[PDB]
Amino acid sequence: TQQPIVTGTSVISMKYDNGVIIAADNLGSYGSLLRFNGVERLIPVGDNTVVGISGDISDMQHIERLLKDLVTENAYDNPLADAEEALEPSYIFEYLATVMYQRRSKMNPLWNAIIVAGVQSNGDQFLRYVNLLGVTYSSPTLATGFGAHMANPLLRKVVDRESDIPKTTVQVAEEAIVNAMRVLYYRDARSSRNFSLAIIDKNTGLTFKKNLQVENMKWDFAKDIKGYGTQKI
Amino acid sequence: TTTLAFKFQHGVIVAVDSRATAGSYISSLRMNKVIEINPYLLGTMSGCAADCQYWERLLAKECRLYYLRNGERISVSAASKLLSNMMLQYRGMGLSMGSMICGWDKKGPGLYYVDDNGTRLSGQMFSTGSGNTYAYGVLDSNYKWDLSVEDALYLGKRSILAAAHRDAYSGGSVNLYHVTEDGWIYHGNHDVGELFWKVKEEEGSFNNVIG
Amino acid sequence: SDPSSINGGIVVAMTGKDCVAIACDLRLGSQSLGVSNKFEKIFHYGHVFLGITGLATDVTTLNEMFRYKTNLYKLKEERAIEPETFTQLVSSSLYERRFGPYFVGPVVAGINSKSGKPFIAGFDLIGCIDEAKDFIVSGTASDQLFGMCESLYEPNLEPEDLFETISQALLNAADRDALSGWGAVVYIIKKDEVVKRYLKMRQD
Amino acid sequence: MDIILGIRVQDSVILASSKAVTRGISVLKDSDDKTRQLSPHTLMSFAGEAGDTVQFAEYIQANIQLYSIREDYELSPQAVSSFVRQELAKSIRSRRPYQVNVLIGGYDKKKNKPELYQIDYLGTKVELPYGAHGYSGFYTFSLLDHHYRPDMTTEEGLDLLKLCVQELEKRMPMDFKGVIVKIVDKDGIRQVDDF
Amino acid sequence: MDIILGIRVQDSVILASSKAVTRGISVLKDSDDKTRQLSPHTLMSFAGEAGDTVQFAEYIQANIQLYSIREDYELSPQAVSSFVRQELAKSIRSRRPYQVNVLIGGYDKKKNKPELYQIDYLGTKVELPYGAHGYSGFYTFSLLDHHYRPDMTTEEGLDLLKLCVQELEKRMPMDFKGVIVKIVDKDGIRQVDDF
Amino acid sequence: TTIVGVKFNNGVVIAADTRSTQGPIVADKNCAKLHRISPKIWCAGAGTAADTEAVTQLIGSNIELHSLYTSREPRVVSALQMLKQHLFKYQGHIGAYLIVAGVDPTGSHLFSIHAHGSTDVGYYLSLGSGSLAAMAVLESHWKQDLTKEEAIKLASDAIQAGIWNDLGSGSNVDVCVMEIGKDAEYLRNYLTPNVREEKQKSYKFPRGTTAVLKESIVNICDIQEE
Amino acid sequence: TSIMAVTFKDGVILGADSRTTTGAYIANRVTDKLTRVHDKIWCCRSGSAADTQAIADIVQYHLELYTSQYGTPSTETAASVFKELCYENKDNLTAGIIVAGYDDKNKGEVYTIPLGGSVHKLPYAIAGSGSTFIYGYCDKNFRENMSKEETVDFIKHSLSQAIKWDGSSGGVIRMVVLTAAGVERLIFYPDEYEQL
Amino acid sequence: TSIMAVTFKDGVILGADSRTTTGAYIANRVTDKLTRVHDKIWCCRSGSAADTQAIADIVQYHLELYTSQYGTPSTETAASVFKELCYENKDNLTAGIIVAGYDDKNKGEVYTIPLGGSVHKLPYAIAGSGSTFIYGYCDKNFRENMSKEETVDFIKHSLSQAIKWDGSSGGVIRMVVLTAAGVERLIFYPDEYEQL
Amino acid sequence: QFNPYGDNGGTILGIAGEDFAVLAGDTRNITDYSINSRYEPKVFDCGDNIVMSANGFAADGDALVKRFKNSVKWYHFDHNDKKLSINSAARNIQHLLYSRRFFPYYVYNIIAGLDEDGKGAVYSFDPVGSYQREQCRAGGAAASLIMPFLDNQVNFKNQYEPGTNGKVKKPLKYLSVEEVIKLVRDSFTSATERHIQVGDGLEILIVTKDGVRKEFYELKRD
Ligand SMILES: *[C@@]([C])([C][O])[C@](*)(=O)[C]([C]C1=[C][C]=[C][C]=[C]1)[N]C(=O)[C]([C]C1=[C][N]C2=C1[C]=[C][C]=[C]2)[N]C(=O)[C]([C])[N]C(=O)C1=C([C])C2=C([C]1)[C]=[C][C]=[C]2
Ligand SMILES: [Mg+2]
Ligand SMILES: [Mg+2]
Ligand SMILES: [Mg+2]
Ligand SMILES: [Mg+2]
Repeated sequence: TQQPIVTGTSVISMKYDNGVIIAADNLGSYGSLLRFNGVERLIPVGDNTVVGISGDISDMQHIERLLKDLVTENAYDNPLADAEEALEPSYIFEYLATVMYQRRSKMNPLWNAIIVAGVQSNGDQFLRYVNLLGVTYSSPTLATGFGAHMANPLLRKVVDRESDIPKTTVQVAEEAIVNAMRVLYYRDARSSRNFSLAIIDKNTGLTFKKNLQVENMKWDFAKDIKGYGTQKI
Repeated sequence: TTTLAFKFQHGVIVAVDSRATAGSYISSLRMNKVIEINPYLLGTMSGCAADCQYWERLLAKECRLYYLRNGERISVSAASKLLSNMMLQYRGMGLSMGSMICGWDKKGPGLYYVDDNGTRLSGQMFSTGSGNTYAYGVLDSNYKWDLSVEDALYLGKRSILAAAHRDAYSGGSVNLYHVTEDGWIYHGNHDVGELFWKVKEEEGSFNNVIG
Repeated sequence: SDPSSINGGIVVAMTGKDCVAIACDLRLGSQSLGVSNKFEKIFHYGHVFLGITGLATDVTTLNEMFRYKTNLYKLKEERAIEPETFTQLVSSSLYERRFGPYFVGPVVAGINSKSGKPFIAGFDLIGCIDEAKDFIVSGTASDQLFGMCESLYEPNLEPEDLFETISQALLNAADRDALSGWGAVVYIIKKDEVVKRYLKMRQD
Repeated sequence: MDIILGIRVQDSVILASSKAVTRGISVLKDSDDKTRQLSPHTLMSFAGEAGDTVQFAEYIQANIQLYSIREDYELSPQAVSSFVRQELAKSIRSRRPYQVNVLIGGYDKKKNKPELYQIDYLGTKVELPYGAHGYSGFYTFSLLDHHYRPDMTTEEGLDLLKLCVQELEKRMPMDFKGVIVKIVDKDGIRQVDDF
Repeated sequence: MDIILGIRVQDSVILASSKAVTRGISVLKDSDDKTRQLSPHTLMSFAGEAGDTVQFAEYIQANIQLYSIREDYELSPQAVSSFVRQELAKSIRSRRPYQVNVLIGGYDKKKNKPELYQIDYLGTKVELPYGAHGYSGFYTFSLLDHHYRPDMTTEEGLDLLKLCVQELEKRMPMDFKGVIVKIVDKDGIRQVDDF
Repeated sequence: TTIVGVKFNNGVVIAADTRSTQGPIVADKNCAKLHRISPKIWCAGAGTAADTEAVTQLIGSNIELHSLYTSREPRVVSALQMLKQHLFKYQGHIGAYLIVAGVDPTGSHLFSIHAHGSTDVGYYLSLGSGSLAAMAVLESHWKQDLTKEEAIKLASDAIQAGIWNDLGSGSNVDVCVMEIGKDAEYLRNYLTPNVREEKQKSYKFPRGTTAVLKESIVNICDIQEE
Repeated sequence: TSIMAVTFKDGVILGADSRTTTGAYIANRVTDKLTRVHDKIWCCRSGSAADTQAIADIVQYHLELYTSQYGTPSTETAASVFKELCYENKDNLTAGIIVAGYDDKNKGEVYTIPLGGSVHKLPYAIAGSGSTFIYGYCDKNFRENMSKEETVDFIKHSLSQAIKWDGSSGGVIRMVVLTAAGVERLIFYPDEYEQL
Repeated sequence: TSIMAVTFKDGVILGADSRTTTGAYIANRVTDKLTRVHDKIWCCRSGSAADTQAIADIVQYHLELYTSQYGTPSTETAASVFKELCYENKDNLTAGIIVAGYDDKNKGEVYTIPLGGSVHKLPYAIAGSGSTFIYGYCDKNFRENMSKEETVDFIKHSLSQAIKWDGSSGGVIRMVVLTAAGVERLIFYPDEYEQL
Repeated sequence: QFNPYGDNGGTILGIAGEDFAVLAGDTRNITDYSINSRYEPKVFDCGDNIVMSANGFAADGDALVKRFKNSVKWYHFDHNDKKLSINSAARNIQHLLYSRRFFPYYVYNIIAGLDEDGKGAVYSFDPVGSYQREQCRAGGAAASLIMPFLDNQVNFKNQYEPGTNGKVKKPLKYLSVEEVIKLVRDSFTSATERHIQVGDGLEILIVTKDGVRKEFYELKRD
């Protein structure tokens, strides 16, 4: 049993017609202190999977190392390590899910919420969630922390059920994700303007975008707001 | 729950209710609270349902192995003691079990009360569960050694009915058993709803209740 | 310990076609112990019916209180109180004890003598009104009653059909609750006749 | 205190109340009368927290006696029971509630009927053919459910009461030092000196 | 369990132990024998937490019986009491201590003397002319202090023991359902079937 | 509960869902959370349901008497001030979280108020368990100089977000529009996207199915003449 | 919250962020924490919003009544009314208030009233959860008798850093300028102050 | 405690105060918080003195043994050994460590290891109870590729403010300069840094 | 302090027919007042004509099902591809649950299939391993809403024959698969109305001698 110290906030994601998108901000908070501003919380595994992690950063760095070691171990005595016997998103997720549930069962959890986004060998989209309790679920949209409360409602307006996935393009999906990240910046006190975004497409592969910023923000209406009720000046 | 068991001239009667509760919610209307360890051994269940089922079924394994090793049926005294020693291994770990081990052996009919503390008592008459007080009232005033099989079966049945009526956590149906030297004999499942109205009319009891 | 579940009990009310029904169990207990099988939880002030579940002392106390208030209402107004008006009186009376409340779940049922419109309503212990068209439930088997009412109920039922629906809703909910049962009563209410039926049920 | 029982038969009400009073680990008294006559045809037995019981009973007694003198008339058992219930219901929301449970046995001279009322410290009133407070009912109600008839004589009521006390004496871990039994009927209140 | 008494007279040791066994609010048994014969001339009565008492007593019994067979010799009461004390003193610092209090009554055949040892669950041993555990001594020791002589007969010891039980039955709030009395002397152990 | 308030060109609009709960159980599927303080001042409340009603009725009563005393139409700032001072006095023990909106001779107003007595000003607000789902919609689509029709759409869209994505919110959408120089229009059940489907079976019983012991006529009439 | 008040040559300037949180949720991102108790006596509020609003409302009432009887009150007098409320009700309040005002006689004055209800007259004051991160910056960069433009830059840079490090602070930077000329409201948006 | 490490053109400089408290009592006013784990790899310690001393001693042992087998270890390697200890024993430790070292290949590097056992490579780092008060100052005044004298002034001014506001910090300002030239120890007394 | 348990909501329902059995469950997965997924399968085909659902804490539910599926695999290996009978599966599951008596699988488990005589069978478990064969059982969040309805409409409780007035009960006539599915759909539609954790979708697994068939139905998404 522990308590999280340095933490990362929401990770948000969604499926679209040819793949998946995942995003997360670059902040490492120390309680209310916005301590670290250059933290990458999306971690690619090969060219077909991106693991997005929220929660305790020391535990994230530990998981990051397990995944790096997983790639190394899979290549051992494996001539098809960069082909048929390469790591799949489903393999990577189930490994993490196994670890998370074992750790909670020893009453010593990895204090995280993880989303594994990727594309399988057969082109199928993979998107599944796992957390410190070992709880797993899948959905056309997935989000952690505040993202679950604010991002999912916006993303579910684009992909409300399974049949909406083929009708959703990458431009529309990315637009929805970027808008959601702006909304979180407005309303999440533990968020930052700077974020990273990753797209895993079955045709164009893995596109990893760094140093993105929330833009087109509305603040002008603030000038007119005065007092808390009766004050006019 | 309410359970009872008593020795008499023609063996031992065993009667239990069938209710199961999860708080104030009645989770089960008909649960089997007797276990048939062997043709001559019975076990009642009160407390945690899982604990009762697991450990008494494990007792049956151990009583069965006794027969294979010794070519002979285990005594009620020895069977009850094996169970009490199991309870003593998980001492203070939070098991909740109250059972009566009923049977017939070379000493005649045998009846032993056993609980999670490891308590093991020999006796003529026992009753366990939330409604045992109501059952004891009927048993104590109507029990004799000189009871007939027919009257004894009714006493245990009527004693459960008494508890099922008053105790909120007892009811559903009554399961009856009669243990002889030729083995135990099941005497059926009796719905309390139907049994109550029947007894009220025939016996004249429960006058305060309207029907 | 929980005052709302010491004595046990349930009340349910339904609307029908030009009629209403309200029913209750008869049990009163001290937790596991059954004490009385004649503790009726439904009262009437003129043509307005009130069912109350929860702590028995408060049930008794509130009946005596609403009898007090409706009798004065009648002397001054020179007419019997109506269900809509009584509902507001109950809500008002409960909220005046906001920080030391009666541990009850009241249910109002009746027909407006002028409009002829059937009316039911429920409250929380603090006075929040639930003016439902279909049905109202209260008591230790409220979850059970919600399931039964929601599946068995259909609108515009005739009195003799409504009777069967509400009775089965109560009976089967009570049979899945340890703290409810020991008898049951059903009131069938029409604009100028009221029938009261005691049901036969299992006594465990 | 602990055990108080009550039974209403054909033409009377019988109340049985334990004699023991305990303080610490010592039984200070084994002949205590846990009852007060409220009026010539109304008796109230009581059980609860030490000190509160007698104070409450005597306070009720004073109020009913005051009423009797003022009106030159005896209140019905029903009226007395309702007065007592209200006082307890008033008490439960007080700063320091009175922790007293009572049985009220009375003979209504107007209706020519015996009446038994059970009231707990919360103000929970019920009219019953037989009643008890605390754990007493757990042992005794099964016997009463079986043997009780409404046309029983006073003698049959006493015999059924003996059976209840015997069951209590067998299955309770508590030594309550026997009971004092009192009968309430048309002729008033009397004590059974041999029980 | 509750009350266990012991008294050492001229030529014997007398142990009296209650018969009641309670579970919840119900007395399950009123004929329970709270004692084990450790050897032909050594008897141990016991009282404490449910289940632990019998398990401890039977474990001690097995060890002493094992010793008797191995050496073809009966250990002195003093030796047995010391063995029992050590087991309890060992137990009190265990993960889960055995909550058992005992009286050991034995007749030493070598010295031709009766001996009574009182040992509590902590492993606190004392040799006494008379002893008790729990609250039993609070009621009885004043009588024993007054009436006890070391030259008393077995019959006089039983009469003084009756007086102790009568005092317990009067002033305890607890119904312990009488006592089983056993005598330990040169001829061995026997039970007084009428008490 | 999900509630919103949105300002527009010539007025203000509020909206709410219609679900009330007892823990995980739905007590009322068509609750009315839009309350009237005065004809053109409406509020909507989350939290303890009895508190939001009681405090709304009380202030509304005192507002009416104030309006009569001053021969003037009630102002939203008056309701706001009277509410917060009442709630502050009870130090959060009255669990009323409200969105207050209205029009008066001063103009159109929109306030939020919390149970401890703090008030806020805004062009768009949201309260309740579905506030975050609704605010995400408001932050995505709200703009300056909205029309009446755009604001109603934004408001109901924000409530829908709560209905679908928040378990504490559900059923229907209620709306009230308060425009300057007009009567306020209360649009009860403006949207009805959660109608129960037809059941597969009818559970109407045969007459006589239920066992009966006694029957009796209940005398509800008064004592009769002659 | 990040609030500050700074005296300068021509008077005094109050400054504040606009973020109000309920845990990690931003309940209001455009809050006005600069509140008027008199024409040229304003305050900055920190702590419980319910408590600080109730206090400022009561103070505004006292100063309106003071003015009707005795004329325009001093900034010291306004701070005393705040103090009397904060001190005597310290067990039931959580309020950290900075009082700032302009007289023609006394010019620009600043009083800070922390949790206990003590009063401290200062050249400048900082308060709120974000103030901790700028104690060093403000101490190093503050000078007496600065110009209006220098003082605006000082507050802007200071609150910029407080917002940068404190998650409980953010949004826009509001400012109120109190001089003989009158009362000027200022606002500065993220795209301006973030790039400093 | 107030500690910091800053990279610059020629290498890296560690800085720290010298105050150790037991509540409000100053148990040691001349503490040396700059501790050597290798020739040119030093660390700054914050948190439990027992925990941080025990860790630094173990790390020093690991790096001495590393050196005997594999040659001079990198600063990254040293930070990894600190991390592995702080992370795997996080439930029983209270240690906030800043690691700083000089290579000829990698030059000056700084790693900070806060409570949880996470690692963060930075241009400069601040830690300890007094660091809170200089987040704004350090962010505004830090530049990359400063000179030795510029960096010494930056640390001196920064820790001066931390000491000024934090009661848990104080005494002298110790510094350690890590370059190709070697290892230089510096000290600055109150009469020097207080008047800044 | 770390709480190793959680509540993922959901509700399940098992009904045993004369020569068939059904195991139904909603597809909604939740924490507190949020929806995790509108379609997260909860009822699984475990092989050997056995279906299973572990309702409550999803992590423990997935672990148990995973372990039972594994137990079926090793039963084939160890006992010459013998079919695991429903009664044998039930007893095996008891021992899987009780292996964690002191750190329980926080789930209410139900299995369904056919007995060795070809008749419909449902077995139901508590978190610690008490089990028993039943005709009808609802489990999970809205179990208390559904069970009384099933007592009334499946076992005809409190129902008597008109004209007799309580003297003669309604006879216990058997139900067809089409009749059972109607009662299942109405149970979940009613539960969805009054329980906030129930909704989104309903998935039913029907078991006959021919095999395991699936049926899906939409539920209200509010
Ligand atoms: C009386 C009904 C009440 O105590 C009786 O003791 C029964 C005994 C019993 C024995 C064997 C089988 C069934 C019942 N006890 C229970 O019903 C117990 C009481 C209890 C609840 N918690 C608890 C208890 C006792 C001691 C410690 C803690 N109830 C249970 O064990 C609960 C947990 N079980 C169930 O509600 C369910 C069971 C069993 C079951 C369920 C639910 C579903 C499907 C199959 C079995
Ligand atoms: Mg019962
Ligand atoms: Mg001793
Ligand atoms: Mg200092
Ligand atoms: Mg919803």
